[PDB]
Amino acid sequence: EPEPQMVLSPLTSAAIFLVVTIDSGGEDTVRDLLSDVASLERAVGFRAQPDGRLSCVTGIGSEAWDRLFSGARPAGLHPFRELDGPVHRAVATPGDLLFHIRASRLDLCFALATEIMGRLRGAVTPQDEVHGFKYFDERDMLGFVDGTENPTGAAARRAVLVGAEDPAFAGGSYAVVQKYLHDIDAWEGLSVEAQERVIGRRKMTDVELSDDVKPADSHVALTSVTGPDGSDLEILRDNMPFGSVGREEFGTYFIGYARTPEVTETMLERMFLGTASAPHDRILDFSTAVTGSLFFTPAADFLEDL
Amino acid sequence: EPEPQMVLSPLTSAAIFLVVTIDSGGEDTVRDLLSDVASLERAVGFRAQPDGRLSCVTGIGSEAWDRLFSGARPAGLHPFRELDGPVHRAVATPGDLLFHIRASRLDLCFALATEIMGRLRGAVTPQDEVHGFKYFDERDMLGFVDGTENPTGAAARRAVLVGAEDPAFAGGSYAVVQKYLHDIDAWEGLSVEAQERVIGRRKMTDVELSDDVKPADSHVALTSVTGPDGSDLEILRDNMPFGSVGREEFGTYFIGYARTPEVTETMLERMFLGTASAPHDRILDFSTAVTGSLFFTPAADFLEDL
Amino acid sequence: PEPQMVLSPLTSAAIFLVVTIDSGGEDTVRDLLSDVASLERAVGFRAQPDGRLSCVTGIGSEAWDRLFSGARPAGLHPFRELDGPVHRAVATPGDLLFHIRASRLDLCFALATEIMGRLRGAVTPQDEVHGFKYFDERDMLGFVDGTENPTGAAARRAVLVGAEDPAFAGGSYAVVQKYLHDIDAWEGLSVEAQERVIGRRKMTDVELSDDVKPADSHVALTSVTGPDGSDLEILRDNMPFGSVGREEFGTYFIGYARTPEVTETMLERMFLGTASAPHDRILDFSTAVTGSLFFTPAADFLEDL
Amino acid sequence: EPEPQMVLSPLTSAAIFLVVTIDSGGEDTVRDLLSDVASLERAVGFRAQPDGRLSCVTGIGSEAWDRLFSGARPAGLHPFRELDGPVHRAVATPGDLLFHIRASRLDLCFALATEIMGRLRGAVTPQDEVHGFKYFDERDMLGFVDGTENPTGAAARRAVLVGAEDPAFAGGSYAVVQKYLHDIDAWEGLSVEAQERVIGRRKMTDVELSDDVKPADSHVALTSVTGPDGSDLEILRDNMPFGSVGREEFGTYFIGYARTPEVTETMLERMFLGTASAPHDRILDFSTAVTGSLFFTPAADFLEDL
Amino acid sequence: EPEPQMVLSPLTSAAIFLVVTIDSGGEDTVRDLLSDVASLERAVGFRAQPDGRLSCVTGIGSEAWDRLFSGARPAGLHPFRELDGPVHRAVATPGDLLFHIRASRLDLCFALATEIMGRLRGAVTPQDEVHGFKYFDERDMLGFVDGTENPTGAAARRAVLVGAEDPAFAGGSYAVVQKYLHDIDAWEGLSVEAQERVIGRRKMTDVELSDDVKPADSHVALTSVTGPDGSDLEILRDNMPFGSVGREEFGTYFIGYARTPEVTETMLERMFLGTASAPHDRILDFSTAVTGSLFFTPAADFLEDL
Amino acid sequence: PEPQMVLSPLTSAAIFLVVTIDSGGEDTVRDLLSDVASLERAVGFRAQPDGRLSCVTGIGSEAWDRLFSGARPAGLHPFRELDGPVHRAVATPGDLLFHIRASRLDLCFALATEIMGRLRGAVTPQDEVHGFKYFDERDMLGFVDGTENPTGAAARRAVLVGAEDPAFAGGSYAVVQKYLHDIDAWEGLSVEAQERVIGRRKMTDVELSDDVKPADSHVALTSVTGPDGSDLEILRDNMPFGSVGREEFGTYFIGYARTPEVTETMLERMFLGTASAPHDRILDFSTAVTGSLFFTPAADFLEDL
Ligand code: HEM
Ligand code: HEM
Ligand code: HEM
Ligand code: HEM
Repeated sequence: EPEPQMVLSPLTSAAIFLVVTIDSGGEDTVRDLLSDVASLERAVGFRAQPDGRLSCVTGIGSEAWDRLFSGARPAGLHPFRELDGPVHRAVATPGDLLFHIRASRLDLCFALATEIMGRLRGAVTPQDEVHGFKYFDERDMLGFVDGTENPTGAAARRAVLVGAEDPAFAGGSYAVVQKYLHDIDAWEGLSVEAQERVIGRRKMTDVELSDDVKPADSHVALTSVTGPDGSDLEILRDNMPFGSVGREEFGTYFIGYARTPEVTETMLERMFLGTASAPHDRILDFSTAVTGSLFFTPAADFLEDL
Repeated sequence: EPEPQMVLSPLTSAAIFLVVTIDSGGEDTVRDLLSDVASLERAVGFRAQPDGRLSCVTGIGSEAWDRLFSGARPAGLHPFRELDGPVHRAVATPGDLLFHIRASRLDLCFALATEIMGRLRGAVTPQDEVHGFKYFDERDMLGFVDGTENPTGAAARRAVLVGAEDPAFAGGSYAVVQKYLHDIDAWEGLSVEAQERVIGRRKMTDVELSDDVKPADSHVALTSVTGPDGSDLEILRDNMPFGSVGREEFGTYFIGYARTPEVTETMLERMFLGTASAPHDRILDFSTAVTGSLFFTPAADFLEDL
Repeated sequence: PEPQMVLSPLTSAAIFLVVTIDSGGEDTVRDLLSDVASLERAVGFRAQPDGRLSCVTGIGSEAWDRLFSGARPAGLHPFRELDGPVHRAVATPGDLLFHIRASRLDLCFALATEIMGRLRGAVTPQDEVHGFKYFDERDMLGFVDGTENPTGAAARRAVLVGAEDPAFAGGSYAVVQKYLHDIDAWEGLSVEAQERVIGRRKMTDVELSDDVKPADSHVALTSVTGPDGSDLEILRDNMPFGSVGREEFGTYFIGYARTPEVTETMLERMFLGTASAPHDRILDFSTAVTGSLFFTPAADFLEDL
Repeated sequence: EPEPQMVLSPLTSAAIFLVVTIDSGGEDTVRDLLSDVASLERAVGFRAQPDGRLSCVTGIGSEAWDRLFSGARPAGLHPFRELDGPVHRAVATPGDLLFHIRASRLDLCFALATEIMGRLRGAVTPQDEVHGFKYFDERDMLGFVDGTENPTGAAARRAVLVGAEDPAFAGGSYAVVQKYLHDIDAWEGLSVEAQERVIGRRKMTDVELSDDVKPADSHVALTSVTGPDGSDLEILRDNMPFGSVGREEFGTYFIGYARTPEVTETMLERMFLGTASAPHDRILDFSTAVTGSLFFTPAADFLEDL
Repeated sequence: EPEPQMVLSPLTSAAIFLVVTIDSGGEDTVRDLLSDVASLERAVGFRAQPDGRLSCVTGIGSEAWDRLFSGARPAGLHPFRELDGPVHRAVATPGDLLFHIRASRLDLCFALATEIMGRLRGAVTPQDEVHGFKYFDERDMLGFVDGTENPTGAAARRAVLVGAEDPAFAGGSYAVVQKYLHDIDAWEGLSVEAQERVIGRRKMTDVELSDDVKPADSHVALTSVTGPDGSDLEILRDNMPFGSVGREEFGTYFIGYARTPEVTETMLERMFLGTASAPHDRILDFSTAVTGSLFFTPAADFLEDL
Repeated sequence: PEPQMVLSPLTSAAIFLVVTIDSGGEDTVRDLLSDVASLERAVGFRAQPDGRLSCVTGIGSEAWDRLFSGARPAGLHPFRELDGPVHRAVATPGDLLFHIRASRLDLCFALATEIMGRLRGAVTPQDEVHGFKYFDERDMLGFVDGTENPTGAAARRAVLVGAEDPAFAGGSYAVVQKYLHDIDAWEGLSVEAQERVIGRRKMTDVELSDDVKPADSHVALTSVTGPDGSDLEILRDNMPFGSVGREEFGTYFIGYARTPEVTETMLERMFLGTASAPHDRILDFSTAVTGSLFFTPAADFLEDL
């Protein structure tokens, strides 16, 4: 039975997202770090038990996989595809390795990130680093509760973990990341009621708008997709706020896990390219994506054994 | 396995119990809310991750079931059976829907109860509303630790959840509720030692009395029942204190979950009607039941699917 | 002169008990008053350090005359009914107030049980409210409630009797009103409309600009300057309460001040209005169902009965 | 169907370790106690839900097994084997019953130990009693983080619980205990760098030394044992610090659980008897074992059915 | 303005009490350590801000005072006075220095005690070391809440601190310590009602018994003392439970602070020698004193100015 | 005179914001200064009782003259650059300092958002640092940091302006410097060598004895006596910060004192050395990249604008 990485674990109060590219000739140094990353997580994490809640999920991109490994490859692993809508675009930016580090305190995340980057220095080039923080009662920088409809329990396992469809990679998952910056000045000019129509839920109480008032181009309408079984396709989102007040940077770091990239991609196509009933997701009128990458997060034992 | 509601979840520090009857003509409104209640739970509950521990268990009575649904019925669902003992009576009182709401804080329970009732206004009449609170080290209003011998783990699952005996309803449970008021002035007139003999356990330390000293009419003796096989029949109790000091109202809200009502009903018969060895449970000389209702709590997917 | 715990902060749980003293019950009450500090310690010590149990005991004007034979606090009088053109602040019976707070309801309940156990047969209960914290210090209107309370030395100056009434130094005056809200009407307003009623932004609790704040907003009417241009302050320990089945959504108002004049001036502005404002808009969504005034003596006064 | 005792549970901030021998004629008293131990744990532990985390693991030694039970014995149950190295000795000391009591607070541990010993008064003689406490960020008295490489999850179940190889005792485990006292004066005369070389991990950060700096006589190198197939053999350690400053007693109470004693014994052999490259584990130059006992901890249901 | 040591601080969940005698020739080493104890406390304590709550109060006995210092001595500093009652005795045992160490966690107490004793090795001989722990809801080993009637605020300052009656030593205090062991077997043979009559308060609820039913040989009656001017004489008690279950040692470590030893001695005389209406305190029928020492705890600046 | 929260303890989160005031920005700034206590309460009240939000506002020497007429604080001047033979304490621009602390970053960030929202178009940001607690009060060098800060009466005497400048009593002076560390070089030292640089034991935080403590150790050089025979003390609220990808491992130094002369004396000793030490060894591993000096007025001074 393969052991997944901590892709099912809940939101925490602190996170570091690190994305790097592998320099020419850095492959061996990377493979050696990948075999040790669980050890490094325990080394730091055990110090803060029982309430540290440190974890690290490590992901590998498509191009990187092809450089690192001469054997089998996950069936759905491909580069993130840029989506160039009429107005808004989902950019594809470089990234070979993802480290999604979470804990109840930033120090633990920073200590682990330090140890990882110490072992990769000279073999990789940093592309992005974000230090995320919880904002009040699980809110995002738009002021809405963010994560409510994430799946839990068995539904989450079914939605997130690779299974018998790709048995060599059972227990893995697919992560899509996008860094979004928000136009807070424009957003704060809307009434609360107008903001609710953009999102599709009530702002203070987090209750969904009824079907007969929710606009077709609201975020919740466009990211609600019925599957063949009539169910509703699900992903697990671990989005975190970030920002810098002096630079007027108010951000949402989007990370979504799914058993196949097709689910996440379908949602992105609906948001950016629109539907018959909606030109594009109105959240994008206040949000700009500035990164976009796709990674496979293998089973823990995959990493330990290479 | 089907996904149960949160019937196996532990005691919390705050609860709201709401029992309502469905008005004539209110059935469609109720069905629509039933299909939404999990959504509403997540709407409020996600705000307080990770410590809020909000849950809501929804139950449906026997008469209401036939008004709401055609076709299949759970095998054990029937109206609560009034027990008229020589001295003490377990009354049957009206109740179509139960909402058992728990959290670590009363605000979450109140917020959810507000949303539920807002969606039911004009379609239901409230019958009972109790706001329960933890009392010191898991004590009840009689001053005894209350919940000790609840089953845990796999034993709890076997005792509480419908299984292969009624497969279309697997993952459901049966809840019996009774609101009890205590005669605290008479109770406080007993010595500690006399109270221990009523209950069957030591007051301060919660250790069970030895079998040579435990009276036949003690509460623990009468609610310990073996199956024909010789296993204990267990139920899961989530009893909470409640009260009002000005009205001299000191209560225990009894709620017990079981895989079939027959177990809870056997215990109630022993308590109210007695055995050859005991006329009745001595706890009832200090405890008056003022409500009594029976509900089936379906698996979560039953409610989601309408 | 050691005060009662009138300066202490909001807690997550509270019980408010108001009783009247039955004829013949005076001696029982005096014995309880002398023991209430003892009872508080008896329960509270169990939950060190984080129980934060306290009890503030208040005595009304009528009761004072029945219990005590000496001087009266200078500002003590029965709550004055205010009959506005539209809204009324009712005066309701109440001789003794127990304002019980802790971080957990069980401590409040255990202490109230002990107090009422000593008083049974001597007092009649008039009101009992079990208050609870609602999210991030919100009230049932969905606004943060308590923000502009004074702190530190400013609170002491605003709340405690001093040299103006030296026999009663260290006391305070408490005004209580139980309010029920019409939540259906309130939820019919847009958020921005609700902000104009209160005078602060709903989600972030930032005060509206002086040039945008309506004259009949709550914050505008309860902001009062004394003749010297200094702000008149009170200390509020309001708690939410309610019952969903009865559609009871409430604010239990309690405010402490050094003299009732300050609290009364605010009530007059709210219910009777000014030249600018007919009445406080908050009252279009809030009905007062009780109204009582109490003096909360220094702790030593009760101990020396 | 076999329910383990709580041998897989995590470290806690408080523990009591109690070892007793059974007096001639005390066998019936002990059997009666063993059948009630779970009941005593619930009696005390329920008082401190949800954060008390009280558990008790009960172990039975080789000689005691034969005096208490007739029938099958566990395959691996024998007396602790003394190891007489050239310099350092692993002593064998008496012990029939082990009670490993853990909680987040010492009071809960002490209250349960009181109830257990109250029932055993007259039937047993105490041999050892240690009250353990968490020291900073999971450090031992040598100043190093202690516990880091314990297995978790499925790997822990595989390393610790008896299975198909001894099916009558499935769900049990073997515990080895050793009380160590440290020579802190000698230890504190080593540089940090020298201490790191004794242990094989960085002191402050708990990061493992790489294979090339890691001495072959370091504690980590000697307790790293690979089985026939190239796989690590693992144990689960719940060691706790203890001490008395006035008597200069600074100790580590060692307790290690494993599915077979052979794993734990091999590690001990490497420590005390050494390898081709290492005469003995350098940790023992600063640590003296003053007790040594081996116990079988049965499945919970085994104890209940007495 | 003399700054006192932390003698007015509240009870904590953990404590270490250390009593040592000063070896002949150890005086200079002890003086140096006295001058550094505040420094050492800061060094350990700062690591656990804001919740560590570490403090250390240092006391010096009468005989030691005269070995360490020259000049004027505190007015009430004498050796503990043995009380030989008809039935029970308050023994006097050796002790030159007291370290009363408190914190919210034992590790902090132990770390500080290690540092202190490290500086004193070879200059002192340990006499007593007790590790105290909070027991449920501020209970003692007799099962009663213990500390309720301690003075607070200005009343505590007035009861505890030396003032103008001995102005050279203003800001100091006197500490009496006695280690008590209890006869729990005898105690548990009493009914709860009989135990209440021994103490003078209700067991479970901690409410004081009425004047009419409170016995005259009850503990609370005998330790309630008024002076000639009608004022209540008070002390501040920081008692902690301690024990060892195997040795059947169930203890109260008594420590009481007062501005003159005469108050504490008057209570001890009433307890051990009795009054007109009571032969002795009934609590002593279940409690034996095994140590007895008196210390002066100087103002902080006195120590620093060494 | 009520001080700002300059005596308050370290917290787990902090934001340090330094801005300069643009052409014509003075009126906007003055209006925000008069409101900053109000904004602090607006946000902070939401997180009672655990949030521990505070904001200390400082004003630089040049900005003082732009914003206010009348008296200046006696000790206010531009930060003095120190060009040592090897190491330099640089001066960089800064008109306003906001030192924001809480138990959680969200509270800091919310307050900083509201402040900057009011200052948009009036100020240019110079520096923004988000500090976090690192294990048991450690800095990025791995040492416990803050141990010897004064407390209680000693801290009030060391930090608050008094009768020496009575118009400004209750104020203080803050020096800030952002330091970046050469962690690769530092980690090249043994623990024992690092202890000799700092002057305390690394794991246990106990001070080295006078026998063993080097004269160019940090603790030696920053222990300064005044003629009074008195230790000169400052109150430090430094916080770690950093970025792993940029190899940025920092200490944000902020030190409060009743006069800048104390802090400047320690800076001189560190950067320029003494008869017995060329410079503080900590500077061989630490580079200052900002330096600014501010006066933090009493709270009532800001309120009164
Ligand atoms: C329906 C009952 C009430 C509700 C729901 C309510 C709610 C609020 C809210 C949300 C605020 C703004 C935040 C704050 O500073 O606390 C506020 C402010 C205030 N309220 Fe009320 N309040 C009520 C009744 C009263 C009454 C009866 C009085 C006085 C007799 C009063 C006096 C104040 C004062 C003095 C302020 C602070 C104004 C300032 O200086 O900005 N309130 N109240
Ligand atoms: C003086 C008594 C002991 C002390 C202070 C001690 C301390 C430590 C420390 C600090 C570590 C490194 C961190 C960790 O993974 O836990 C360690 C690892 C370990 N210890 Fe010990 N230990 C002691 C006795 C023992 C004994 C008696 C055994 C086995 C019989 C044992 C088995 C192990 C094992 C299996 C590991 C993990 C090694 C690895 O795979 O990396 N220890 N111990
Ligand atoms: C033998 C072990 C002792 C135990 C277990 C014990 C226990 C208690 C208990 C349960 C109380 C009532 C609650 C409270 O107010 O703290 C109490 C009160 C008190 N005890 Fe003791 N005590 C002991 C020894 C002493 C000694 C030796 C002294 C004095 C020399 C003392 C002085 C007091 C005082 C002054 C009170 C408060 C009485 C009042 O004013 O109500 N106790 N103690
Ligand atoms: C460069 C980054 C700095 C770091 C990492 C650092 C670190 C430390 C450390 C670890 C201590 C010992 C523990 C303590 O008492 O806090 C210390 C003490 C001290 N530091 Fe620094 N420090 C820095 C810069 C400064 C600066 C710039 C000043 C003054 C202008 C200063 C003044 C002090 C003082 C006054 C003490 C206390 C010395 C004593 O009385 O024992 N520090 N610092």
